Amino acid sequence: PTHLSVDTKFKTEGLCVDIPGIPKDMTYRRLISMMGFKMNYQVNGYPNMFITREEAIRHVRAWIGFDVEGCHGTNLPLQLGFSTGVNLVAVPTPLMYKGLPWNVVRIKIVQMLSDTLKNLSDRVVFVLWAHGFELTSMKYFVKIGPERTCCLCDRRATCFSTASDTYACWHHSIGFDYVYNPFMIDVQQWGFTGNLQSNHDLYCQVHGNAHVASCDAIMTRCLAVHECFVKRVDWTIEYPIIGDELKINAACRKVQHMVVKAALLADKFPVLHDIGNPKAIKCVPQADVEWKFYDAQPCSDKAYKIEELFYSYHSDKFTDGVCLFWNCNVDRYPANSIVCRFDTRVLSNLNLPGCDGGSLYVNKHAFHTPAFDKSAFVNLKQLPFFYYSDSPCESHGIDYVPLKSATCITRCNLGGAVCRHHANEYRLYLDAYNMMISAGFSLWVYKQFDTYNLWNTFT
Ligand SMILES: C[C@@]1(NC(=O)C2CC2)CCS(=O)(=O)C1
Ligand SMILES: [Zn+2]
Ligand SMILES: [Zn+2]
Ligand SMILES: [Zn+2]
Repeated sequence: PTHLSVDTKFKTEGLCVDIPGIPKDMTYRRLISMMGFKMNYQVNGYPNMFITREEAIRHVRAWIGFDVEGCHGTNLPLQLGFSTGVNLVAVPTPLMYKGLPWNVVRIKIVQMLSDTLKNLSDRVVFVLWAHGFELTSMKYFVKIGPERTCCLCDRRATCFSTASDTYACWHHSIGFDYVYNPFMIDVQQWGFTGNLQSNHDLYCQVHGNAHVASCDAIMTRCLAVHECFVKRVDWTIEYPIIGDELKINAACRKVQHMVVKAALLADKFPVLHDIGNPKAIKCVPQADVEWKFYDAQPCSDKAYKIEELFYSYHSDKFTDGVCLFWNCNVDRYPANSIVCRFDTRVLSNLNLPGCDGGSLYVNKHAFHTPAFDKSAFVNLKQLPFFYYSDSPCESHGIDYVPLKSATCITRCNLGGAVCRHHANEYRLYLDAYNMMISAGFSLWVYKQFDTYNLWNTFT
């Protein structure tokens, strides 16, 4: 059992207002046929247009909410809405486009999906709250058949062109008119009571209902993300490398070691309370400090309340020394903290839109993160960039321009002239730092933190 059997039953109650008389007894095999598609007993990689919840979770980067609302059915214009915010009007003859025939609408759909998905996934998964019109509109822009490869590269084909009779992936589909072998899932099959809005609004207040198809498309995908990444969590699912994952993760480790080491050297805290990932390792193994760990898994719904993490009777005295919250999202950090907090508003191919202001950050594993909130940092200040090193000044073993910087905290810079080794290491660190910030991470520190206290750690 890897794919969804076409012989699986499909509940049709949600479809009977657009499709009156629809049989209660229905399989995906009969539904696909009713949608105007012929599967021809083909064992060529595409067993079903519909996929399981587990297959959908593995392809969350491909998710595109899709809704169709009757503007006035083959006789009336249809409003096609996508979770990208696009509304297209198709005539049978928050962006809102005027009514156009299907032969031009389908070209826009291919362009939109290709621009949205080329850097995210090798496919598309239409996320539906199926009522009928969305399923019966698919024949006007979708073509199915055996799994194919792109005409210009090795990637799987996602588009088809009637002008050239060729197939393309999302990167090579300019001018293509059909979506080829898309996938889809109907959220209504998961067992819900009530309409889309009532279920969506239970968990999210950030997506309103402006009564347009793209609003329903957005709410549908948001509800699906809530069910699959908020109420249910699975950190055993791996996701392919699509960007700077490895550089970002390595940069995160370098910056954490740098910041914690310098905070310990500058303020000499006798104890450090490391709150977060139960599999955390000491980021500064040589530090003298008493290192105490507290287990908290990544919160995917609401940020942890500091009163629940710290209180109910451990060192007990979290007020002693410093608290390290490295990606441990809390409502309000104590004043004696070192914090790394992911900013959910960041635009990147790793960061997908999420539920109730939160975002779905996908880097090796999927992590739904509660909405970024500036008020969590009221007791702290932004951590300024700096590079600190106590290593000997020695080159060992890429051409040079001498480094001049007030933030290169080294013996050579104290002495008046940055050495080649510390200049190379400073530039590498600055690159790793900028990589982590641009990925969406934000750094915060206790107000007394001052890099001026680091200069006397070389004597
Ligand atoms: C003829 C069919 N396809 C087309 O319309 C091609 C794009 C022109 C109908 C739906 S199918 O089952 O994919 C075969
Ligand atoms: Zn290609
Ligand atoms: Zn929502
Ligand atoms: Zn040096």
